[PDB]
Amino acid sequence: KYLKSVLRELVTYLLFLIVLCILTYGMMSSNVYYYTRMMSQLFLDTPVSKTEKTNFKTLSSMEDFWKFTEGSLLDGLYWKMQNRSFIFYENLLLGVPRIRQLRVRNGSCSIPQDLRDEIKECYDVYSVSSEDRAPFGPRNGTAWIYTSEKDLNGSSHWGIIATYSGAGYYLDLSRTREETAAQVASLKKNVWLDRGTRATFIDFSVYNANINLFCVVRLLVEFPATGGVIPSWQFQPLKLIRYVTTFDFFLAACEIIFCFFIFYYVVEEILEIRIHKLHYFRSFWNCLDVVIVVLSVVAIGINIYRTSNVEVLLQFLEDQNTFPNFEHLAYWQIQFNNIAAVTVFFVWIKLFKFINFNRTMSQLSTTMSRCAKDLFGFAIMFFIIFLAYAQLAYLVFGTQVDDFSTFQECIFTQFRIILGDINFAEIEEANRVLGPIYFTTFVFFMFFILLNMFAAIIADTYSEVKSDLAQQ
Amino acid sequence: ADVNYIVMLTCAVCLVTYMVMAAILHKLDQLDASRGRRFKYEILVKTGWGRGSGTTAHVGIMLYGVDSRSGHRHLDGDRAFHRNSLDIFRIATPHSLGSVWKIRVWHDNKGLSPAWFLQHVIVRDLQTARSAFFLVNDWLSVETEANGGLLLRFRRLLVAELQRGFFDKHIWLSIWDRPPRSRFTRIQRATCCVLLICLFLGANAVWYGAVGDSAYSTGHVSRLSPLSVDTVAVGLVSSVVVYPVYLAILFLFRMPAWCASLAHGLSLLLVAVAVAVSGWVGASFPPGVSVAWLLSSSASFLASFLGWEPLKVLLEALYFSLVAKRLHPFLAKEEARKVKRLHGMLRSLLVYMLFLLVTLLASYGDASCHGHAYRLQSAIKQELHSRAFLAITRSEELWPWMAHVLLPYVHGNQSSPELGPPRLRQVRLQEALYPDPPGPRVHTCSAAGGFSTSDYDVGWESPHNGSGTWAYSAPDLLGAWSWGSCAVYDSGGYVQELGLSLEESRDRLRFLQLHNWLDNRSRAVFLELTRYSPAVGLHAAVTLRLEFPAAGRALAALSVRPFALRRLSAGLSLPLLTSVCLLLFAVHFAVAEARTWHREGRWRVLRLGAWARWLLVALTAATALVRLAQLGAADRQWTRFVRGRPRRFTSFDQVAQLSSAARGLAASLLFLLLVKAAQQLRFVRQWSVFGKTLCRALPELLGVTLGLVVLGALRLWGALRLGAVILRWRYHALRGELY
Repeated sequence: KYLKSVLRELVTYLLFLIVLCILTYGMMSSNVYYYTRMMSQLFLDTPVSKTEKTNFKTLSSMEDFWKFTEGSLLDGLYWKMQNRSFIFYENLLLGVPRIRQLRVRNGSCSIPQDLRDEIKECYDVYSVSSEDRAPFGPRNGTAWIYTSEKDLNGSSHWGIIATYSGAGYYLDLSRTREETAAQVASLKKNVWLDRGTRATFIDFSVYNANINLFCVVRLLVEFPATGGVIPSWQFQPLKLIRYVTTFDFFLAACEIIFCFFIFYYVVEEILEIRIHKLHYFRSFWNCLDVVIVVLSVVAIGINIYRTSNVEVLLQFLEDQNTFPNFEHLAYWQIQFNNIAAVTVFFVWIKLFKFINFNRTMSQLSTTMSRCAKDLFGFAIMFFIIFLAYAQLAYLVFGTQVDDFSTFQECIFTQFRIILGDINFAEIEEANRVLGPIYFTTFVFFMFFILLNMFAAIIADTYSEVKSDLAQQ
Repeated sequence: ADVNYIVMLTCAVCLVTYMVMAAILHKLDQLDASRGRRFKYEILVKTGWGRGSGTTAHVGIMLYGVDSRSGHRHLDGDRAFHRNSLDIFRIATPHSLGSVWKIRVWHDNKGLSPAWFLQHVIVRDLQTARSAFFLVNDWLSVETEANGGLLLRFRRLLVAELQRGFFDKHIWLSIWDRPPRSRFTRIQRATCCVLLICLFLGANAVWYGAVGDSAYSTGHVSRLSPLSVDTVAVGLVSSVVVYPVYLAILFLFRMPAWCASLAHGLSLLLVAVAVAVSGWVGASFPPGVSVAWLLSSSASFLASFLGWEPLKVLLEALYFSLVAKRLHPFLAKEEARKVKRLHGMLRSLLVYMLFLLVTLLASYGDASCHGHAYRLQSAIKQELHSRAFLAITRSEELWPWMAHVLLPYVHGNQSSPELGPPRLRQVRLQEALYPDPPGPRVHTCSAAGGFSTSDYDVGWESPHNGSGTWAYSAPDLLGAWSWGSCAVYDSGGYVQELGLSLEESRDRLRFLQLHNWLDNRSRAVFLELTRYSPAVGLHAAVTLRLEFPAAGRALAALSVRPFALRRLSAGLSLPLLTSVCLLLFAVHFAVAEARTWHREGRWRVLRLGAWARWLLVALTAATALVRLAQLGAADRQWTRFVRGRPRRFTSFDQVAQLSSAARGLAASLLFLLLVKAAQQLRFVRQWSVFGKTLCRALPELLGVTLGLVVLGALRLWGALRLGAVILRWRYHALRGELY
């Protein structure tokens, strides 16, 4: 007695962790992080033309932007053969890219009485109540047609500086360079866009015949009404053609087994709820089981959503002159990362359950109950000081440093300073005074006080637990 | 200005062992002095032999016999052998004879003459029966003595004096056996011994090399092997000529007001001078003589231990006997245990010091060419343009490379003396592969086919009447085994001699290059050559490997291994001498551990002491054997090369491999010895806490580190602090218990 409940459960948890690890072994490649980093880094390398070299970050003025627009802005995907356009014979001319842009309308407010004749194009921030469908220009073709997003097989935007709705217009490329170049030249002859655009998203789907896996690239551009534009780009390894060999069948069988195990665990918990202590939360240890159940439910829901998207996506590839619609199953890499995290959590739970066999090598590492929260009081007071330093650095610097250009990466710069990567080659001449002061007062208060107190907070806990164990 | 490390290491080891020995002997002497303030039997002591002998006399008892020594009793008590009184003889006899004649007693009339008849205090059998149970019945008188079985004869006086002085006058093995009531203090025994050792070293150092002009006894014939007229003679004469300055200080130690206090300072001054002169003359010893010096010193020490001290003790006994005709020559168990433990550690210290000296000689004995090898290899790689040779990645620039930077190097007016024409090799594997899909290479190596065991002709296979002109050149026994990235290659492969002359080299290169012999499959090529240098007496094995994993892209690498070619047949070189006594030490350790295995029985597993003593044996055996293998391989390769010098290559790479393996093993052994020396530091009372706190802290620490690494190579432990937390608690608790 008093040993089956600590052995059978540990063995079952270890077996579940092993099964999850086996399933995740053939799920994603080991270079997924490096591939994602390379894709994110090389998303802003568009040249201007043979005359000027105004890149994306070097084309903001008149002639620089004009040179950037006129050139290889749309010739990146289409390349001349040694029709078809394959850069490395891996992504042939099978489909066309898509572009979505959302705009708003001006004149939705009243100008001040003093500036009635001075302020006319006074437009507030774009919103759902500021949607317009007024087309401008001469109606000559079908490129100026009004349509919604629900009936066009689309979705929302979810931008950075502006999360606009699904309204706007869409543009599609061609399957050859000969027509695409002519269309681009014709469009560039006159104006092509207005200043009222809120969010812009370019989505590209590539077959990538070298390795059977769908590839999706998303580039976001959002312009707010307070000034400034936040650009971003990312890639996602969408899973829609994963059925290749018996590995797909093995993965499906593993998913079915995991679903059956989750159902059995839920049934056991239900049978041990209504006939046992229910509606109880004063344990501080069962929260781990609740989180495990929630993670299993989330994984099951992700698998169900992926299956539904795959079933919906089976209606594509009807013709040989269209593009693959992958704007509905772009949550594959995130789902795989979540599955890996869930497997790691299951392994951790199994190890925690099975570590009770250790006489004294694991009893000192079980101090969560003694330290129930007992530590967020340090995390909050550390993050407040971190944000204060980040704000100070982003204000005093940020114009002649080339590093502290925006907050999200100022956080990363301070983190790298903590880790040991210090530059100190641009701070000193950016500001001779208050520059070194920042660095010294940061290193002194980080490496001598806070990081030195976070050791004591767990030292005293260990001493207290050891005292209790000795006295017991 | 060249420095010889042999004498420096020897003197340093001698001084260190003297310091540690003196440190132990001071505490042992303090314990003895505290004591100096069972073999026998504690039988009934109801002795009333003192009747009508009114005097407060003293009784002297001497437990004679083999390995026997006992002090005299005393009269302590209210009576204390008072007027017409008796006494009970029951004292702590530290040493007494076994079942043999152990009887020697004397009565000193400390006052009036005792008129009685004391027969014996019969101790028949209580602890070990040191003697028999009988009586003497000798009437007491003034200065009355009686001895014998269980006066003035000159027949047994000499044997008694020899017995009591055979291990006290013999200075070497007398530090263990100082008898009480001796003013020699047992601590200047160590000073005298180290003085003798340092004088031996100084005399034998100044004799060799520094002084000779008489008959050229030292010179061209530096045969360090013992010829009985070159080595032992120097040792014997050195042993003889040091006694005139040894016996004086030995006499002044014994017997007189305060000169002995500064005698220590004088001894240290002369020892310092003797070390300094040896160190100053050490610069001018060629390597062949530094070993003869050590052998002569070892012989000289053995002379003063096996025949120079016995005649000393005999002559001193004869002097003391013939002339002056003199006649007079609970806590207790724990103290004996402490003395035994001190003796054991003292006798282990000498063995440990000798082993440390041996391994230092084996490792750092030739540690003067270490810098030269580094400079040589740096010079070789920079000249061949190593960064340029590694930069090439296609199979066509190799030819202009080795046509403008290699040929001028190997072939030139002087051009860095070569000692052997270079070679070119190849492997093709006869299971030709196909180009891989584009993109990054398959960095796991593929297309593992058979092996080349066929002969081909110019171009490729076209035999007409004879066999293939390009034979496989079947691999030797030694081989090389470069352990390449794709696969571990062997020495077999088709070979070309690359000509003999500069224009011949170019002609052969062009003519053989227009045939495309290594362009299609070409698993590997290899390119190796030798670079002997006479200035520092070092060789260099240089090889250039170039791998073709995928038909198109080629992987390249190089390595330069410098070494010192020393043949086994050269005589009795220092590595040969130091690699055979290491075998003796390994055998000693193995037999000492086997003598404990069966002594304790079985279940000697799960004990670190039972396993740490086998790793040491294995390491010493490996170090001893690898050096012998290297010497044999070097001699074989050298004789093979000299046999066919103008046309052979002989591939000296195996010697370079062995010379690095041996040097690695010799460094690991010294590292282990240094760790053991660090462990031996716990004997200080206030410094014993650290090691034992670490001992109690390691188990759980390793356990929890394993627990964390299983949970995850991110820095969590040493990131900020956790280990200090456990160490502080354990150290505080243990130091609290200690105080």
